[PDB]
Amino acid sequence: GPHMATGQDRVVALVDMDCFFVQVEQRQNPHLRNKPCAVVQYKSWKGGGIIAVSYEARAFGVTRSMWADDAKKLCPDLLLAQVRESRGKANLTKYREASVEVMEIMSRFAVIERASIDEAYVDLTSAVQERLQKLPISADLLPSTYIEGLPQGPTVQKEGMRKQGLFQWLDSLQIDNLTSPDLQLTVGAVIVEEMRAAIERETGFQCSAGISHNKVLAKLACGLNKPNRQTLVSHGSVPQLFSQMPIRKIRSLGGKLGASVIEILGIEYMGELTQFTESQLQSHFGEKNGSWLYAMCRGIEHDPVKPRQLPKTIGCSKNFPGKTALATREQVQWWLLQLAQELEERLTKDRNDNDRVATQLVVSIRVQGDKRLSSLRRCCALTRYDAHKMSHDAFTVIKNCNTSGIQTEWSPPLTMLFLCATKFSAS
DNA sequence: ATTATGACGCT
DNA sequence: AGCGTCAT
Ligand SMILES: Nc1ncnc2c1ncn2[C@H]1C[C@H](O)[C@@H](CO[P@](O)(=S)OP(=O)(O)OP(=O)(O)O)O1
Ligand SMILES: [Ca+2]
Repeated sequence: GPHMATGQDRVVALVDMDCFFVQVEQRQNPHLRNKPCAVVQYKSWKGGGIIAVSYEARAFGVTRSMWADDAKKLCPDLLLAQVRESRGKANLTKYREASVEVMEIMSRFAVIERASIDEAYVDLTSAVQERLQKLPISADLLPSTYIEGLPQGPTVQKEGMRKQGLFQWLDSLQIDNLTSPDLQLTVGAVIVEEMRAAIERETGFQCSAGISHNKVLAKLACGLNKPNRQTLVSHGSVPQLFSQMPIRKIRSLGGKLGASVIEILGIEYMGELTQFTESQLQSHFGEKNGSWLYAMCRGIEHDPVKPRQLPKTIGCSKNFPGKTALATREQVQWWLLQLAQELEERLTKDRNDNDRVATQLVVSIRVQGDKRLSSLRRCCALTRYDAHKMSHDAFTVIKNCNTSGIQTEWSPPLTMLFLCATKFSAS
């Protein structure tokens, strides 16, 4: 009771851009706005692989990982934008630069953790304290906010439902104590409305957001009312929310571990985890995972928002599927050079922008016949930002992977090359 | 023949 | 270090 931690100490938000590469292309090309459209990379094999889909196109069943030719079967009027090709490969610079636009705006409000190209966590605990001292919260301050779990108790069109939930929530708020976690989340949501308004004003991009007491709940919250809306998941909302929430929906449980939780414990939903002792969960899933699961199923998580706005690595990779697999030494060296020249370009820009230098080069390849995504990974020193040097260095660290007796040929053929700059130091 | 990324845990 | 897992 009196000593029972409730994980209500922080206000954390997760901001997730909607259909982000699509929005980047729609900003650039007005003709794509408010249309079923997708972003595709390459075009020769089956029309290209889809990596992003507008919500209009999702209504037809178009998804990521679909070939454009097949998506066209579902949606004949589907519009497509192609990822830039440079030096023979897809080049994601446009989307990395758009990401920086959003991340810099978010950083005006609080220190962010860059989670992916279009997602960032923010710890709003301090900003909420400040806003609290400056002030009753009007519904007008929360025009795109859902309160998860509401309305409840004794019209039915979506905006009506949203407002009815929001009204129940605000009506229940004890606003006179500056210590109420629910009030803190609410003020957090007011700030996120402001952040999201600024992102849209200043970039043209819309996004969704979750507000809760930790990163995992904020992330879960965010997805509950995509797109262009934000969702508040209170501590009190967790038992009902988790009672029907498949374990795989929770960040880090969407893979083998999550499947093992389901299989070993014979459960389906996050809420069912509460019936196990911490020691029981540790016994099955290890010390760290077990403690993490015990707290998480009660809505409690302690992973901090890390103050990191920049990626920790800068990498360049290309697959050579089917019989495009690299079988000659000339081929291997040409493509290592292409990758190295892109890497050099991005590295030089990074050093100018961000006052840092990578010190380690990681070289990864895949060989035809291997089932793993990476067959072999070797590091060497990265001492100069020089593409010819990096490509030569990469070749020497992998050249003995060639089982071919003659060194004019490469065997078994390479189906992936990967160069990654790591271990940055200030400069 | 999804591809091109990127963070973090394990030993 | 090199490899595996999990995620955009
Ligand atoms: N598997 C994969 N390969 C390549 N690029 C990807 C992949 N997944 C996502 N992305 C890119 C393209 C996306 O626009 C961008 C962000 O991914 P996410 O957030 S999973 O999806 P979005 O396109 O932003 O739609 P959504 O967030 O509104 O659901 O990363
Ligand atoms: Ca997104």
